Amino acid sequence: KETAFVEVVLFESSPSGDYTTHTTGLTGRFSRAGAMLSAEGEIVQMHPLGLCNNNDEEDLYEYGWVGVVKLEQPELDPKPCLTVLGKAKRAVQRGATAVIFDVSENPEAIDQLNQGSEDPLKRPVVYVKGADAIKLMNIVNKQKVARARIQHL
Amino acid sequence: ETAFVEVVLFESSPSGDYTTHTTGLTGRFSRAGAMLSAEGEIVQMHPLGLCNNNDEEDLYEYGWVGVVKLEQPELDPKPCLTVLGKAKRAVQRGATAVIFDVSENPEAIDQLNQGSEDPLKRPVVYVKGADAIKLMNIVNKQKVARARIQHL
Amino acid sequence: ICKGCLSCSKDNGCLRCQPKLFFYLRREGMRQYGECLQSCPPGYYGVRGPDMNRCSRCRIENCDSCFSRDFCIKCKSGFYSHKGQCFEECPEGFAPLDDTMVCV
Amino acid sequence: ICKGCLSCSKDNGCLRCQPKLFFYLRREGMRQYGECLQSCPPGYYGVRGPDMNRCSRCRIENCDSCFSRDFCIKCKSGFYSHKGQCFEECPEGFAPLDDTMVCV
Repeated sequence: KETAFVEVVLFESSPSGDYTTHTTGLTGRFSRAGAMLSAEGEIVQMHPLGLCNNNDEEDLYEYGWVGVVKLEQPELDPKPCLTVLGKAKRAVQRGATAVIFDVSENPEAIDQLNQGSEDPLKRPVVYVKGADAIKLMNIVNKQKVARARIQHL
Repeated sequence: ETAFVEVVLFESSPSGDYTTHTTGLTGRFSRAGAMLSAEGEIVQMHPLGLCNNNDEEDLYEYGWVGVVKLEQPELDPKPCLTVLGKAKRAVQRGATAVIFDVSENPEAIDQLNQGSEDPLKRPVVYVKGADAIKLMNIVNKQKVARARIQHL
Repeated sequence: ICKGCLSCSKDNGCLRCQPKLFFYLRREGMRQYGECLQSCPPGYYGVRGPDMNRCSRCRIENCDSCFSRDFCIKCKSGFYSHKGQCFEECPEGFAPLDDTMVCV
Repeated sequence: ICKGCLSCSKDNGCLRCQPKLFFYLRREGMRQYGECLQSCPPGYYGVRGPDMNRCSRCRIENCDSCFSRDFCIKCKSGFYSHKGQCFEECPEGFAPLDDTMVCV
């Protein structure tokens, strides 16, 4: 597990057309379920039950996005439609340039993710926890939009 | 300092699965901007469309990857801006990275490396040659593409 | 807070619904949070499931809103609504209502 | 596909104009390339400049074609003309001559 430098980027436009941007850094780790590649894209929150095969024609999202998934304590859903891998893989199938798992509730996932070395996806898969997780989620719940930039150094 | 550029075509299906075409190419990371990897939707720019000469210009969506074809410097004798000037203005204007094609103006590479004193936050890349042709082709023909640039 | 909710989280909204109600994944921009709803909104229709009750995508031709898999309510503009289905012109043995997008 | 054009490139279109004409950037998908025009289209206006002639965005609230940065030629429908600006109501310092779509 190499360390994932995740820079969440808030931005303003102004009447003159220009942008100012500032940067929260968080830290996570890349899993073996996905590449050691940096990624960057618009952040989109994916609910956990909202990455499954079962939905036939799910909602459409612009390609090039960043999944952020808040996993819970595993007994809150004991019969999940997929594994963490299956969701990471779905996301990527549906254009995620990368996925950020907030595993705060379920440290178990880290293990599940690196066991999926057999299929390691095109795109990177980051796990984050702790205060670093808090920041991300609050950015999500408060901010209108934002931009994630995941770095592998 | 090598820039490993991926240019990526994408189309959806009805299920919202994405089939992709991916072209790689090589440039160099100019010190006028940062050495960092970056991702974004491609947007070409007219180099004459990159001047701080309009107080109010139209808003692009933050996060784009700019591509600017440089033309022989005789075609604009007294530019609105420097090369450096033009790049910084793309970044100021939302570019998450700037890709320059210095084919017709390779001296710019030197003018660009002038900026290594006060380096921009974002990647400022140069390509040329076949690599530039490959890039421009995609730009000119396709509706959209997404650039992934890696610093390794 | 999160309403109609059995298990719930600050970030994902509703995780399990009270049994009668239907689970709806709503987008408010960047967030997508669970909701527990009585009626699905326009463009959707409720479904009772052993796993859980769920609000599904109204997949049917030229129909803005529907009650079921294949029963329409309001058709999209210029379509005439008869018998739960949407039609281009009103069908043989049927006639469009005055001032209405409805046949007879 | 490269007209009004002194200098012309396959990648950027027009780089300089024949000197009667106004310079413009066409955004066609990812592309931006130059056109040399006699008319700046609706939404824009011409500013004879020392370097070249160019079209600037008319950003006067409620004006179609600008005469200058700060003067309007054509107001949008039902918009009253004064100081070469547009109004839904003619302000103080001008009695609205209705038929003509102006103020006095």
